[PDB]
Amino acid sequence: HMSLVTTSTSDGICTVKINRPDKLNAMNTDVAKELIKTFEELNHNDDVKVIILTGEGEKAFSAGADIEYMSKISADESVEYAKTGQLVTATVELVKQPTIAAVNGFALGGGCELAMSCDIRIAADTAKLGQPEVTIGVPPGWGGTQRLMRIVGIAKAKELVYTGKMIKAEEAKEIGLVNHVVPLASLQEEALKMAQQIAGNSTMGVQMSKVAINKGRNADLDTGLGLEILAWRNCFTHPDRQE
Amino acid sequence: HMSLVTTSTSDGICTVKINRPDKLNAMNTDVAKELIKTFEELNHNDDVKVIILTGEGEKAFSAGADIEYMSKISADESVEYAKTGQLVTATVELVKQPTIAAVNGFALGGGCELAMSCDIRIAADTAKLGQPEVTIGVPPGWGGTQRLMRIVGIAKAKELVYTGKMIKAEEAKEIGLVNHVVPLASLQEEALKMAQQIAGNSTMGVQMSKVAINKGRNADLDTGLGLEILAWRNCFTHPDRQE
Amino acid sequence: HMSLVTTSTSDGICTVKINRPDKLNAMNTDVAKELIKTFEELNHNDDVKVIILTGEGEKAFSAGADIEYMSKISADESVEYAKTGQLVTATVELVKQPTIAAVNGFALGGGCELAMSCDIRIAADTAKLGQPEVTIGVPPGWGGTQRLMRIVGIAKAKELVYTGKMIKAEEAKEIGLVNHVVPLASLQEEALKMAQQIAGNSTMGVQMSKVAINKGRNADLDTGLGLEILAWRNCFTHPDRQERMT
Repeated sequence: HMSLVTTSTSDGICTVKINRPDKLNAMNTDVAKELIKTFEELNHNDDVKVIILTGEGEKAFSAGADIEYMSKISADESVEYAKTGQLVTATVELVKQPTIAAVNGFALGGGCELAMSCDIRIAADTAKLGQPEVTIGVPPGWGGTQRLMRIVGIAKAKELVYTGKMIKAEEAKEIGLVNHVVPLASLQEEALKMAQQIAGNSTMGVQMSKVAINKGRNADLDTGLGLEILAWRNCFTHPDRQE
Repeated sequence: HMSLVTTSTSDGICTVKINRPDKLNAMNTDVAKELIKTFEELNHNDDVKVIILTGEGEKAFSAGADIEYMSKISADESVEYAKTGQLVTATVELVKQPTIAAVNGFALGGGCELAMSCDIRIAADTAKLGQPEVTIGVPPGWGGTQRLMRIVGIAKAKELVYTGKMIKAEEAKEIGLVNHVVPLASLQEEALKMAQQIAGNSTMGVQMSKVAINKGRNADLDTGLGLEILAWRNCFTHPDRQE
Repeated sequence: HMSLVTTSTSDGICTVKINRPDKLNAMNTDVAKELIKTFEELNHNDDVKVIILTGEGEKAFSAGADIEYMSKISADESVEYAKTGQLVTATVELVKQPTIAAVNGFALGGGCELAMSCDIRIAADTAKLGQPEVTIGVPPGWGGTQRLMRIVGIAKAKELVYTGKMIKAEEAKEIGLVNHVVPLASLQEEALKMAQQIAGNSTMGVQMSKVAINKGRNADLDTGLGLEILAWRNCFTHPDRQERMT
């Protein structure tokens, strides 16, 4: 259902690949439940420095809009349907090590919506991003009603959700949907390139900033400063700074 | 000072025009209270499903910045002038149906503040968006110091208001003040074409998204995730989910 | 360790110049306290209208990330350094007068946080805008974590903080954390030209926009309209409402 490998200098980089290329890397309850335990529910081990995640099959990231169609059931279970979706993204969002997202082609419905849970998005030149959902009859509910608001601003947020169309990776880069663009033949080398750069830094300095940056976004500027200092001193209790 | 037309497919486009081609469709007390009558005090007819708006004459969308000032008396009377403008912008922002700001040229001051209340804004190559205000001697009162900050971000509203310049179309899309700078003239030919795509999808997938997106524009992410679930579940108890 | 040099049309334009070229205008506690105890007087001097803060010549703003690095106290006075660091970056932001940073070259570390605290920041293509804090263990303590996020976006704020790379300031214009671009002869012309573009407007209009922009961003829109209307009114009891609408 999935695959993962760990490899770097001193074994500090690991990748997670969604293994369903026969079904356009679609995500269901079975796959989404395994990804929750893959990241170990907000705390990984000691070995890894920074994680990478992407889709296997070279075609799409997770095109859960053309093949993923099963909701003909009672609306009561939609609460649990749109709660394991939030569970995986939040686990992706607040996992202890940073993750660099690597969009490989199409990402629609929830696959793109899962991509918004990460830190850095390295894009393939053949990507086709969007939030279709609405054309079926249901809005996004896997977390995306407040991600596009937080990444690309609100001006571009109300566009891709109301329409459900698709825009090019270049346009996605223009609005900030994907941070950087690399060619499709230079993805599984440049995705690590950022990670092979990210790993040779302080082991605690990176993840301490993650807490100080993923907790002040909900609060204001003033309260975040008090939150910021608690993580600033948390570094000074660890000898990575001293050497 | 208004007109209603519905010439379109799906019988649901209700673009609103300001019938003052002799004063650049400026804004005052007279027109402002009539906009509520058009938008029917946070309600609208069922037949209309999506909406756009523009300025009549293809010369100015709304130029209520410097040609139509009337505040030189009773600083205690200029609390209703802002509150009326607050009411008109809040009404247009949270309409039942989505909007498209089709700027046909000028949009400044209280006029651009009307364009800034839209969700999707498609611009014109001859646009002259800007917030002089401070040159007049006023700090923007109809959401100019809030709407502009939450749209183009915090770093590009501190120059538009401090200097009070008229930026052109090319530097308006450059930051996110307007989603698209598509033709000034095909704004009618393309926004209805854009709208017919918006209305080509399920309606409850559109307006229930508007409730979730608009409310969570300043709340925390987890609470915003609380907002979406009910709206997500609202789209599960309607005939617009199965068929 | 600095100079005022204030001139304009009916002189009201301030260009405060940090003076320490020997160590690339290093950002230590003395200069982290020198700028507070003059901008307060600048906060208390109503004649001056526009403020500019920068270096003095042609090299760089401030390299307080890898030049001066004093981290040895037993974690107890590091909180004071954070409290001192936060305070120095909270007075420039909330000073009475508009701040045009007009960054000049290397802004990494203390200079970068200080630059982003300003309202309007010009940036070069030769200028360096990046945070190398993480590579030496510490996060950006003076507000790097939550000032980078709000300005450009959380998606791009993490990348510069995590990698700790020195992106060329030309990318920063496309990135979005800086304002304008023009070739390197004279920052003293265009930065101070736009200062006249500010000095030529109402003195209290920007401030009632400044103390309404800096507050309504945090809370929800309905609360933000509070300061929004309580600041629009204040520019009306003042005579400047009835002298420029003529």
